[PDB]
Amino acid sequence: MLQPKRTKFRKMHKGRNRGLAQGTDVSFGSFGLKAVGRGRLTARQIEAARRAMTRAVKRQGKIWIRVFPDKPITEKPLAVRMGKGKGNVEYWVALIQPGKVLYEMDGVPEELAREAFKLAAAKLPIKTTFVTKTVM
Amino acid sequence: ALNLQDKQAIVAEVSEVAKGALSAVVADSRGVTVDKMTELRKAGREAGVYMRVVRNTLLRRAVEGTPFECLKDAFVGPTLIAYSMEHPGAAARLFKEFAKANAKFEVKAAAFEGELIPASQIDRLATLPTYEEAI
Amino acid sequence: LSRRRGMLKGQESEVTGVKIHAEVPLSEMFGYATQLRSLTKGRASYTMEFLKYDEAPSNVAQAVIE
Amino acid sequence: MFTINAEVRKEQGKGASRRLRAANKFPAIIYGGKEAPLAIELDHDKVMNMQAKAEFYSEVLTIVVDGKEIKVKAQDVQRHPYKPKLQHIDFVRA
Amino acid sequence: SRVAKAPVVVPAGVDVKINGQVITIKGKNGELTRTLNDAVEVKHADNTLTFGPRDGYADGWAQAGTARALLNSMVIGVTEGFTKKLQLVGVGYRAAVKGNVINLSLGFSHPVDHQLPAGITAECPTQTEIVLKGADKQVIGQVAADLRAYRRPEPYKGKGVRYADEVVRTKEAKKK
Amino acid sequence: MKVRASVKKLCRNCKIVKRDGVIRVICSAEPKHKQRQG
Amino acid sequence: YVKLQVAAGMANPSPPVGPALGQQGVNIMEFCKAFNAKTDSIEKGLPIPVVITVYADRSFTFVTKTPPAAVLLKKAAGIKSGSGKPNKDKVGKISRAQLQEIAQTKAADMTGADIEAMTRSIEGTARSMGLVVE
RNA sequence: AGCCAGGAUGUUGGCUUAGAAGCAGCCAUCAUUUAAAGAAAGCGUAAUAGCUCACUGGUCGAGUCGGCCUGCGCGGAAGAU
Ligand SMILES: [Mg+2]
Ligand SMILES: [Mg+2]
Ligand SMILES: [Zn+2]
Repeated sequence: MLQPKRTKFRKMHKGRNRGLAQGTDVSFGSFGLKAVGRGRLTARQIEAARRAMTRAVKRQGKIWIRVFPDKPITEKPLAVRMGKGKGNVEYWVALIQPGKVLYEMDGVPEELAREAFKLAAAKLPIKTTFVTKTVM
Repeated sequence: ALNLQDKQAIVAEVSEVAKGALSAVVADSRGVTVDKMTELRKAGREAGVYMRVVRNTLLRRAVEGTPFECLKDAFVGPTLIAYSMEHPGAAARLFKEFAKANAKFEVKAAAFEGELIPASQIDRLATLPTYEEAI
Repeated sequence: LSRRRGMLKGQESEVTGVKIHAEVPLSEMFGYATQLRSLTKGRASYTMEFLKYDEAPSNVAQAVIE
Repeated sequence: MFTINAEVRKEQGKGASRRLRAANKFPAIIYGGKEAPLAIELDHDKVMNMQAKAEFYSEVLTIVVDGKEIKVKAQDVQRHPYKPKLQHIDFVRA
Repeated sequence: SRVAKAPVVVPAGVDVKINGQVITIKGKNGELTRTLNDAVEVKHADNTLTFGPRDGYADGWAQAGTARALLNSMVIGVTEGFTKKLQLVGVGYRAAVKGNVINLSLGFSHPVDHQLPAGITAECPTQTEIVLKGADKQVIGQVAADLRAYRRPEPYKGKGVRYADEVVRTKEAKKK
Repeated sequence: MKVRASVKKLCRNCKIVKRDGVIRVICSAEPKHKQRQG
Repeated sequence: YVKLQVAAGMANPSPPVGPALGQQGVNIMEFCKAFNAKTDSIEKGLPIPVVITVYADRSFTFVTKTPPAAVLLKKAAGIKSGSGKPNKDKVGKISRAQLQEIAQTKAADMTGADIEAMTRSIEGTARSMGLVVE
């Protein structure tokens, strides 16, 4: 369950999620799961997808998580009225824009890499795709 | 290239073996076990017989260069062409005994360097003598 | 036997049938002849005698409470 | 051995570039050396297949514009963030 | 459709009547009549039949391919016959015929009496098998299917009515 | 029959067929593989 | 119509022998003496395959095969086990010279007429069983 | 596509295992015969057996096989007068 060890502020504004993504290219491994849609990846969703693919690769090769949940999401408790200050932080998400590489792996065959990424993407709330490292 | 060049290669050695061979027998080998065919192949090798099954389309053009264009005529059905180099007939005799022993092994056509001997006349080559008889 | 989690240690055939030797817990071998007859049309028989001890699985040990 | 056909762009700018990308072409630039830079427009599919091969970024490319040939090398490629498409290419005269 | 490319060769002694989409075939076995689809054009060539798609029909070749199969089956049915073999598996199941009517004992509290259609005949060489003879492939297939559906074969012991050509996939029971 | 949103070939002997605008997976080797989309 | 692999000189003891022919309905004593004849004529104490092909018409035929290459090579290397990791452990050493006699022994079983081909096949088996071949 | 054949020999590869014989799992990964046959992609067996597939030959006589973008559709889709 990824989470910032310390933060300068406990809570932050809702903000927006406009624009396209940085970190488009495959930088560490050989294969990658790149997002196509946009949305929020919860720490729970990220760590679940990691488990899903690390069990599929039989602990072979290396896996990199290119995203990190660092935006705290607050939630008011049930049966409370509006106002009286901002709600308490409940979970952390990572804002995602199209073209963002989320996971990366190397040291496994491509055919198995696609299966691992398929099983991982089955756990993700946003559309994804499979990409391979390119030479530019 | 690829399988086409593979056919280009395949036709070459069979054409050259037909050049270097003495007698030719082509027979039907349908419904025969591999463990029975392997014994036929060992027997043929022990007596100087080269027998190979190839595609009929390839083999017509393989034997066009060879003397038996007469043999080329029929080439219908499964075909195991046998080149009786060494004593002229070691293949025909074996094919006759394998026929009565293993049914479905049909002798069909055969070649006596130019004349097309049918299945009813293979006995001439089956009964030929050995070459070293001048003594 | 495998469903009864009994390690099989032998499958000696015979002119009559087949003799099978295994090691199975006493507690889970309870009521075995009925099922044996059901599986073999009542055309089989078994003899059983205590052999040794082994550690019970954690779920069984947790269930055992006094 | 890698040869490409291209045309000199008539209008530069974001709107024109998007017009080309919609029209199945895409722009590229050629610079380097004494000559002034040359903005070119070229088919997307042909270059996509050419770039598919890893050697596209190793050998010397040839570009045919206005019936004359220029020796270049691929310097930088801008790809579509998620779609398998090329946005832009940088060529340096070889 | 390249089944429809292949022509159907009508044999001797068989007449073909074509009235547009409606055709009639008569042979030594019997008579059949069928109304073809409007999207298929049939032509009686020189002692053979040809099929094609009409113009202005999206279906076209598929309909022509279906039509060829139907006419080929009709020709076979009028020249030779169509036969089906049914086998009864069980302790007490038996069958008999009384003139286009099969009486069956299929382990029921009542006898089963099936009345055949017009051009179907049934004979019982034994009490455990049935031979159905006809000219219409679809009709004889339907009759065999109905006879099977009276007592579909049973997965644990094969008890029921099956086809002789049929292989029944059995099963096993561990009796809990 | 398994009525699911996701119907798939569970084995080589499974075949996908559309029958009434409805997708059905039929298996000649295993009844448990028979599925309908719904 | 069956098959077996009774050890040499062990037809008299009937642990799986008696059962096998017992179901078929064949007399053990007659098979025993006949098998024993060949099993004693050869190195006693070795798994020797036998194609006991009794025709259901109360026939009695048997064709003993050459002992398997596995046991031949493991005895030649003086090992009573096998390579768990044929690529890594690779234990038990043999000799190219030692491949010729067993090749001659089993030449009656294979099809190729080349003795070197026979040795290449048995050493292909040797690499599978992880034997140190020079 | 289909249809007719073959689909093998060391060998039951080795380890492990009650059993592991192509098909529990773990390490390879051959040669031989070939037209071709995987130290096996399935089903099946306690294990065998058996039924296949890949592959190859025969037959047939014209096109055929998949992957990528993209348009419009299909199911997913149950409420109360
Ligand atoms: Mg604008
Ligand atoms: Mg098994
Ligand atoms: Zn299935």
